[PDB]
Amino acid sequence: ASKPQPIAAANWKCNGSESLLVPLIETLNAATFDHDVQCVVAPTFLHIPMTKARLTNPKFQIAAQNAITRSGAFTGEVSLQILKDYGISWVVLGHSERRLYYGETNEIVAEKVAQACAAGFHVIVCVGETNEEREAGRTAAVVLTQLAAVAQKLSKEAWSRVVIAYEPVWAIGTGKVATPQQAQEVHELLRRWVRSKLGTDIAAQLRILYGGSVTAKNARTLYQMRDINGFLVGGASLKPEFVEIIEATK
Amino acid sequence: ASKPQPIAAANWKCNGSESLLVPLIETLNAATFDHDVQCVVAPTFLHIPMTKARLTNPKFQIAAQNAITRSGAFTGEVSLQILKDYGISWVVLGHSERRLYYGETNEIVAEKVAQACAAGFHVIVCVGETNEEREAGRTAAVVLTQLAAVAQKLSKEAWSRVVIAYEPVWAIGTGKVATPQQAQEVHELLRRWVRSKLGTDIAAQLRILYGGSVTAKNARTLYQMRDINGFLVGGASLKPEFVEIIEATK
Repeated sequence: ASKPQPIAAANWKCNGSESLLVPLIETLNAATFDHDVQCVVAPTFLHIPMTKARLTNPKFQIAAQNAITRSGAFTGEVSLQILKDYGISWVVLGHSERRLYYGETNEIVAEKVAQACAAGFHVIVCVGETNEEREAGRTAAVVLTQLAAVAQKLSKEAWSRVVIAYEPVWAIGTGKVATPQQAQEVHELLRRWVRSKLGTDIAAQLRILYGGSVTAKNARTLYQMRDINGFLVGGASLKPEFVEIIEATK
Repeated sequence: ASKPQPIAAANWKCNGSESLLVPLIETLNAATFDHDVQCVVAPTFLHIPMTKARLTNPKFQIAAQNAITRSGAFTGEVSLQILKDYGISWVVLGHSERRLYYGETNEIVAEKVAQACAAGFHVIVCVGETNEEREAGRTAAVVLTQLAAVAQKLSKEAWSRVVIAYEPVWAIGTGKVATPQQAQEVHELLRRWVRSKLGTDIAAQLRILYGGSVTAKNARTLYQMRDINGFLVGGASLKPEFVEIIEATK
């Protein structure tokens, strides 16, 4: 069915400093987007306060790049509740860096999404297969297992609050730029699974963002793929050209 | 022989609300002490900007509860460089909870430590054995190995920026504090190993802090031990009680 509202998400990973982010916030604030788009910026936890105080572009929400499910005895971590008290209502969960370096299993990701959902958060749930998994011809088994692991914790009505980001981790970890066709190939199969398990309604309204290598140069040809509803952008989202990335979802 | 400057460090862990921390910080600002003590407060990353904005008590420094080096996965994480640029120059590293839930090995803690030191941080390096380790007669072996891993990535002139916190895992959030003697016995072990590697001057100057169910009701009896130089306080750090604990380092 016809495309739902696009999302342009920035993952500011753990870069930025007041020095870098201020001029970058100013640029996004000066930009006007005439179309229906939800922009999302995910600053590091430390930078979320200056981002919230400074960010004014009306299409934008501020996200967290991660979170744990409960407050209490967890040194170094930030909970969903603490984020929500602060007025943060978006969070990225399941990012490939978290799955791979930080021991976030399908179950761990799934449990965080279930809780963020019940805490009233919109969630960008990340999914993606490694080079080793792709080459074993296990792309579909892996992304659909990550996806079904999350769906098992949720009900029909959760999905108005869920967004999926496809991370082509096979391309990221091999220094490749996936093609619009490679991206679309996996977005299509994620959507086909959603359609069959949750409904055509759920499937039509679901945003599936592409979390590969996104530049002002490729943004528009990625967005013209049938099942791409936007982006989770890495490096380019810390640059003025993020404005042109947003524009490409028009 | 005589004890170096004590430290009273608050670990806020995964707790907070702006609603809670404003009055707390106001109290801390009004607290006045008659002896030389380094106070440290370690908010969540999300709460570090509010604390830096509001804390004026000049006996106090702000610490992060954790950080990564330049060579970690950044998503969800906050780097040593990012903190420094924020003006934060204290960091708690190797906390039990992170060694236990977030897979930080002895090597990883060591890297973070060495890196934090190179960047100008004062580092509170945490160590401590679990109940099962203690039961198997492994306390020394465990804590000296955790310590030794750190020590080997450092040089003699690093030690002026290092602080050990001994937290027996069995004393974290259990109401079971190490009797003065159980703690003394371990602080002694640690200092004595420091002395074998680094000599008289280093060993004498190093602060070893006790962590694990510190309250206003037990802190003074602990601080009386010869090898205890203050505290890393968890639940009680988020109460007016923490002032009384600082006073107990007199």
